[PDB]
Amino acid sequence: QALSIQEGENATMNCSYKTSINNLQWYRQNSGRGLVHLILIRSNEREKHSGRLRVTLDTSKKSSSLLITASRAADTASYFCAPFDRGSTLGRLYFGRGTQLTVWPDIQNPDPAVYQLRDSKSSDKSVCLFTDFDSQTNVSQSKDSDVYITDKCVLDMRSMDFKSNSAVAWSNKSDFACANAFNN
Amino acid sequence: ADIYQTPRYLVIGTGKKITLECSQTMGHDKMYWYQQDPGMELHLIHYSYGVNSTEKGDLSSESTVSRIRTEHFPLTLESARPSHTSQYLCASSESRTGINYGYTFGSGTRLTVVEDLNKVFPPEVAVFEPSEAEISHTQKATLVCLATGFYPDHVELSWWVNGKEVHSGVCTDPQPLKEQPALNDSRYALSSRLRVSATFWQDPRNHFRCQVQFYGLSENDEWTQDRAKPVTQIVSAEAWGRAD
Repeated sequence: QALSIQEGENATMNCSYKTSINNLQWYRQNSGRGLVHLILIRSNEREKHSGRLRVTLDTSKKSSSLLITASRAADTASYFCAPFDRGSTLGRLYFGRGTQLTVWPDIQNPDPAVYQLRDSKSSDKSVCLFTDFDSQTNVSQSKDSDVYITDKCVLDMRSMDFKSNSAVAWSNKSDFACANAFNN
Repeated sequence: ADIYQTPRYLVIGTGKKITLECSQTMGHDKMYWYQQDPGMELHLIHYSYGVNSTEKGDLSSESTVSRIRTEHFPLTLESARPSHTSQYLCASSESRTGINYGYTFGSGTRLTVVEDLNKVFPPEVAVFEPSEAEISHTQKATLVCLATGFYPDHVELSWWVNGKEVHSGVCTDPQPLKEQPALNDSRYALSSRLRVSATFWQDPRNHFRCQVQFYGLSENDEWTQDRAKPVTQIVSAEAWGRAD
């Protein structure tokens, strides 16, 4: 259900609920911690905008959709759907499952490369760096429990108007060469 | 004007009393406690309509809430068990209309209760120097920091160039990975990256420190083992630019 897109592309998050309501809300969770309120749609409403946020709702099927237009790296988060029903006094707001959105940039000049970097402390430990690859490249998890490979990671060097992706791989095996770690 | 909860992280043993603080200065009447597992879903455990109102939620835990002042909504766990390991999120709201409703949220406390304290381990930290092959072909230098063998989950990694923290050119894994995925009590690893210009790394007078802040045992938590007590602590590795 997770969702990876290129920045400037669009994103449709869907959501479904059981017992009918009078008010539906969307939130985003930042870095698996704090939630922030995004938009709110009444029971007698079809559509709403809040700049780049576009929300639809139907009480006919009990489902909702949020559209983000012209996406940014800052949109990366996890999106929660949240129904609100109450018998006047209370106001129990419930939360849905959640949908991870990652938004990646466009790499200007890809230069895919894998390097071995050695430990500053006199030891024999080393890591592998797969770096400077374009944003439609797959980093495959290892099919070898002795080999650890991280997920992808975008770093920004603003002073140079430059970005790059990376992933790291290391092992505990003896003589471990980077020459094949990663190989898709 | 925000909504603050303390502490950000907590690891304790079983059978201990926990109080999670939550305060707000916006002056709202309604406050809420939500719990969220590494399952992914949010669940309502407590809410208050105001001072002298406390109410059980959707799913019943063994915890208690108190509301003696509009600002504070503390939450107590009288005895801790591993069953309690989760994230606890505090929220608030208003009762007047005009951009009506929606909750404000704290940042949460991430709590882990451990059965066996001998499972707790601080991280080892190492800094790997940028490849000279990279420098040659790219005129940039990428430092990698690696924190290994820690348990439980709760760390915060940062970079320090010449004594000041930096954010430009840094990337850190969104989440730790499990060193032994099939084990309940598996220890974790985490990597970071810091990219600078080659001329900067090649200045022998620059100084680089990867710092890992670890949340762990408390000063007094019992401990009868030979390794040093895995208390909350900071573990660093450092490296110097190499004139070339």
